[PDB]
Amino acid sequence: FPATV
Amino acid sequence: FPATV
Amino acid sequence: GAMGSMERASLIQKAKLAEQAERYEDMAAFMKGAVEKGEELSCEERNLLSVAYKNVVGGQRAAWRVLSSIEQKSNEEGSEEKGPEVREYREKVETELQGVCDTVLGLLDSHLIKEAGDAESRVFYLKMKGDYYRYLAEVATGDDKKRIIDSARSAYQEAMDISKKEMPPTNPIRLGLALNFSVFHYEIANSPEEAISLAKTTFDEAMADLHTLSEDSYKDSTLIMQLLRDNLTLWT
Amino acid sequence: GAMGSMERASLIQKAKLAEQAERYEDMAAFMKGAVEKGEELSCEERNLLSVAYKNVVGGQRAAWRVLSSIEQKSNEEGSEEKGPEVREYREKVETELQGVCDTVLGLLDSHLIKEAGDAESRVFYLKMKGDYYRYLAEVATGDDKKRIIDSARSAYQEAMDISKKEMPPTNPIRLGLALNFSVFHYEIANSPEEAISLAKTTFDEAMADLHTLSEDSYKDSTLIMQLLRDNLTLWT
Ligand SMILES: *CC(=O)Nc1ccc(-c2nc3ccccn3c2Nc2c(C)cc(O)cc2C)cc1
Ligand SMILES: *CC(=O)Nc1ccc(-c2nc3ccccn3c2Nc2c(C)cc(O)cc2C)cc1
Ligand SMILES: [Ca+2]
Ligand SMILES: [Ca+2]
Ligand SMILES: [Ca+2]
Ligand SMILES: [Ca+2]
Ligand SMILES: [Ca+2]
Ligand SMILES: [Ca+2]
Ligand SMILES: [Ca+2]
Ligand SMILES: [Ca+2]
Ligand SMILES: [Cl-]
Ligand SMILES: [Cl-]
Ligand SMILES: [Mg+2]
Ligand SMILES: [Mg+2]
Ligand SMILES: [Mg+2]
Ligand SMILES: [Mg+2]
Repeated sequence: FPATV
Repeated sequence: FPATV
Repeated sequence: GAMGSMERASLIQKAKLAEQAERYEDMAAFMKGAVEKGEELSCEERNLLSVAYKNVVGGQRAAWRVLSSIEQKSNEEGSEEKGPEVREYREKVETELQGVCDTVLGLLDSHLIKEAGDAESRVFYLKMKGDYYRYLAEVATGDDKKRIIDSARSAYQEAMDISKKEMPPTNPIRLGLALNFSVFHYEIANSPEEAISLAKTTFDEAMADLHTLSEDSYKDSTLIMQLLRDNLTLWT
Repeated sequence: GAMGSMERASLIQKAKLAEQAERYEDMAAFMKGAVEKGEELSCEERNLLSVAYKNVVGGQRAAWRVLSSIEQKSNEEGSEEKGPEVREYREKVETELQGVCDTVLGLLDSHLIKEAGDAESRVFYLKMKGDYYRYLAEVATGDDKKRIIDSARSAYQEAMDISKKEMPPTNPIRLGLALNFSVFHYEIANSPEEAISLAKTTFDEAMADLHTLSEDSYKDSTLIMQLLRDNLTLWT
């Protein structure tokens, strides 16, 4: 999965 | 802490 | 509400204790109670709210993905019929997840966003609105899926517009918003080119503004810039 | 009970799904429902029950320790008064932990232990009884602390007596029981010499019986033997 904050 | 199972 | 009898300051104090104890459900309940006192939240308090719910929904999303994968495998050719239990349990977790999202969106709508006038607060809350609609979109399969996606898009876009006008390109809130909206494009809106363009432009415009920053601000901004780079590396 | 309408087999199936999804509270609720159907549990089912509650109470114990440490520091000389919140929240977590222990002990008493006649099942359940009284003892500070400790001791001792008569010294249940009773001696009963003696004798008697085992049984037994060695290394 891609990075989120 | 010591090991328990 | 069960937190109605507890002082605002005590709820904040206990949210911080819950974080230390990795008790994120408790942390979220304390912060919900704090929001429902009706006063605006400080920067620190906004971040307590976000950390709490991010951790709760993060765990639900991870569980939902495990169960969805099992369910998908069950509907492949040659898979033995095991009954309704996988679907039921995936639905149970999904309903819980949707409930948490609805809770967060409810707090934002009643009345955090409408009282947020400073860019830092308003962008933060609109990013949250986009995020929690995005989580609803991840599990949506019905007649309202398009509307859920558009709700996420709209919230992110309003946040983007404010952030570009009112914040420097290195501002961590602005950077994190762009990171997440880029992921929305890639994973939800079937728009990988938009995702890549946004991540690249955001990274490059931040790079050009790093020279203005203190050592500590530089550290904060470059950390998020690396996440943009990580996604670009994954996608290209 | 909320699980009263769900089939036993469906509860077991969903406990396994919950484990895969790391949803241990759900797993425990499913297994409680399965126990309350009133039928005895198979080996696999007993292990599902234990895994679920071990994970739930394990998280509570970790949180309680964090909060207890903060509370202890607050009562040192020179510490600023912060009000009742640390104590309150530690008490909240403690009460939840005690509730889970009471739930497990309730299942054992109604009626898992009394229907368990085979050594493998009876020892397993009596070990569980000792363990959950031990967890109650960890947080006990009142008039009943001695009785709680004695309840743990008594359950462990009955399990030990059966295990020594009915199981080989390499049996994993026997080994795990001895490991945990040794920890009880060290951490709860203020009996480090007894703890060390038990761990050493258990290890040595298992070592002497390894020659009787298959490759797979050898792997299982040596894994637990290493835990005994690890504790001995910590304590000597
Ligand atoms: C006042 C305010 O909101 N300031 C703020 C909040 C959050 C961050 C932040 N710093 C780091 C470092 C590593 C990973 C994540 N984060 C965050 N998280 C967010 C970011 C980057 C952006 C938004 O919009 C929200 C959050 C929670 C820095 C400064
Ligand atoms: C039928 C039965 O109960 N058999 C059984 C249960 C549990 C184990 C076991 N194997 C391993 C390996 C590494 C760490 C822990 N464990 C366990 N756990 C237990 C042990 C060793 C002893 C007792 O009494 C209970 C448990 C849950 C092996 C065989
Ligand atoms: Ca088949
Ligand atoms: Ca089935
Ligand atoms: Ca659904
Ligand atoms: Ca305002
Ligand atoms: Ca002072
Ligand atoms: Ca206080
Ligand atoms: Ca208490
Ligand atoms: Ca029986
Ligand atoms: Cl279910
Ligand atoms: Cl509390
Ligand atoms: Mg007040
Ligand atoms: Mg644009
Ligand atoms: Mg039936
Ligand atoms: Mg003895």
